[PDB]
Amino acid sequence: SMEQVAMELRLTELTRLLRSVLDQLQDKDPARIFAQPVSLKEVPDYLDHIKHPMDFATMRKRLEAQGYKNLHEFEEDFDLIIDNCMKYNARDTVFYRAAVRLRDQGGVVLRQARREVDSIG
Repeated sequence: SMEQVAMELRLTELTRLLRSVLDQLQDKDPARIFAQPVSLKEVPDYLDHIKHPMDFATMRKRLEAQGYKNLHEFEEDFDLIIDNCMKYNARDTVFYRAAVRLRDQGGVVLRQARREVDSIG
């Protein structure tokens, strides 16, 4: 149907916007602490601590399959990246501190992304 096609075009356009948001968020992590999944070879107990792991590579895979239906879904995944790190790692670690900086800096980007997703429908 033409309606299905139109809905597909909206999903595609959202996907393009989310790809730029994701690039911008990832630049706020120049150390690449959140680039890849936590390794179960190197943190074998990780899943006893953290139930829903998340990282930028896993977000990127989801995005390229047009797997985010809306910005809320994408923000949930970004928040897991930050929130997992701040529970697993102590306050006085380079990891926790990197999460805090990513949160603070990413908040700016997400604030305007919310306006762009509303604005352009």
